[PDB]
Amino acid sequence: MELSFGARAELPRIHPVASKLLRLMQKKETNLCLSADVSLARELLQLADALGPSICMLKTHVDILNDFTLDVMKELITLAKCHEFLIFEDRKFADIGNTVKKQYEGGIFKIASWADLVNAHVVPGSGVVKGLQEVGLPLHRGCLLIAEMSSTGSLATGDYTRAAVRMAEEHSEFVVGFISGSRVSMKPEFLHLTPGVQLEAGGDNLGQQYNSPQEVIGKRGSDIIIVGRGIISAADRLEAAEMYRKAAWEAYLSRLG
Amino acid sequence: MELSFGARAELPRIHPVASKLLRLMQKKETNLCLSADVSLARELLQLADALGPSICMLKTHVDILNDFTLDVMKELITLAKCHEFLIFEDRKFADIGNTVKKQYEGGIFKIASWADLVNAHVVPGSGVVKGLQEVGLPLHRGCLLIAEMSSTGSLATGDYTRAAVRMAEEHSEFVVGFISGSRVSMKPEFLHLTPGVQLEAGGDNLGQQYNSPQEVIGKRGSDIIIVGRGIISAADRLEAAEMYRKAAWEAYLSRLG
Ligand SMILES: Cc1cn([C@@H]2O[C@H](COP(=O)(O)O)[C@@H](O)[C@H]2O)c(=O)[nH]c1=O
Ligand SMILES: Cc1cn([C@@H]2O[C@H](COP(=O)(O)O)[C@@H](O)[C@H]2O)c(=O)[nH]c1=O
Repeated sequence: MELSFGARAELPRIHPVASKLLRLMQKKETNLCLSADVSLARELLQLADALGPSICMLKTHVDILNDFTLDVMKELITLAKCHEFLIFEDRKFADIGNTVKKQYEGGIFKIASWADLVNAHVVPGSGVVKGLQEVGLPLHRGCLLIAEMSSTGSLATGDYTRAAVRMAEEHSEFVVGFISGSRVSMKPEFLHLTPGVQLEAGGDNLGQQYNSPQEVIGKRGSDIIIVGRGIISAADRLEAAEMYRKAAWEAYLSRLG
Repeated sequence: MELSFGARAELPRIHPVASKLLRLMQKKETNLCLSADVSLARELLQLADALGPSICMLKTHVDILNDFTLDVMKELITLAKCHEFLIFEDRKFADIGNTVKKQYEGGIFKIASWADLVNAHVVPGSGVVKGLQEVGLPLHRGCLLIAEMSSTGSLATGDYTRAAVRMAEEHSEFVVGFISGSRVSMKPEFLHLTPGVQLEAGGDNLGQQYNSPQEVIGKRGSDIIIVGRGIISAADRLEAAEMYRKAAWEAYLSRLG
């Protein structure tokens, strides 16, 4: 029983953040997350504004913005609200709960104040999620757990991936899904977001491996494609994003019937 | 069979950063790394100045500083040079090489400009090291790989730990050791730093587990203890740091003979 994004948004155990995401994916016909790996706030905001209508999510690495300020993130929130997409900071929290709680709430980035979604590696055990969730629950935030990775030599396989799935299931009041290369949970309440995506076959020179939208959404059963250089390196980033959106969207439609 | 810190600093394959660290550990009779998990730059610099004589290393989480600026790291360097300790930013790089390279050099933190040491998780595969190396080698830096973690439910065990050791030994131009709970490499050129250390048994309420300096250095074979709250929460932080220094140092001496 493969359900549309809109119906999954109505599932009994759905987290509010995931429901909001799934509703806008259905409304806008996009399951594309732009990975805005840029070093200038001006470029980040110009990309968010021009590509907002094409994306369900904008993934940030605020630690590579040379001119980060909280005012930049306020402007980004305004665009996310205007164009209707979630903001996902790819922070990869990956330490004991006492530390990650401080990294999520505090410091100069104050990630919890502007990020709808964050992610975490599961290697430290569930305390990483327990620490994050203390901050995220009053703020109605959600978290994605990295169950699989797209890079060569990834150790996020086998029992490690199963441990991520179990951890997500155990913390479903905060964890809304996974970073993975394929469907890893059979529960339709969880989102699957897949990086390592490009239209053409290949990789990079530092261990990144790419698969196509049709492969990851259609055959591997993921929900959302995360695309950075496949868009950001094009001259016309809008046309590139539209190519990726149509690819991922039609791949999703094909598995409904 | 076991070599003093001073003799390890002279080994043919020793990395310069490890050598520099080992030499100052011997000179100052300290194998204590202070974990300065604080929210204010003022507190970071006051602790570095007051406790610098007692430590071989100061471990930072710059992303928890509410008022981070590069001028704070310039002042920290001056203290590190004066008191002779290394600066270890506990960044936990943990993604594909192309991303971590930018995170290490760029953004607001400019970590490579001031951190003698950083660490990385090995879950992405060796690309995480290859990316960091492109920034750290020109800047004469070292990196620690997280082979084991101190937290309940850690997945950094078994084959994962072995994969970390192999990764380190194959990138010895840049990787100088590990975050681990024990000796994980038999090569004396590599340093073992162990967090989760307190004098008394216990843990915290978010999955941290503690072992004593004598257990970690003496029976488990590690080189350096990383201590945060055990010192920072003490009324007399200098006396606490001295207690941890003497404990770890004597356990190291005992192991030698
Ligand atoms: C957890 C995870 C994250 N990213 C992130 O996804 C984006 C992929 O970008 P690109 O499409 O340019 O390779 C980058 O921001 C990267 O750090 C991956 O590529 N793979 C992963 O397994
Ligand atoms: C990789 C790793 C890091 N830290 C860090 O070591 C310090 C431990 O501090 P405390 O002594 O306050 O528990 C913290 O900064 C924490 O994030 C651990 O505790 N355990 C780990 O496995």
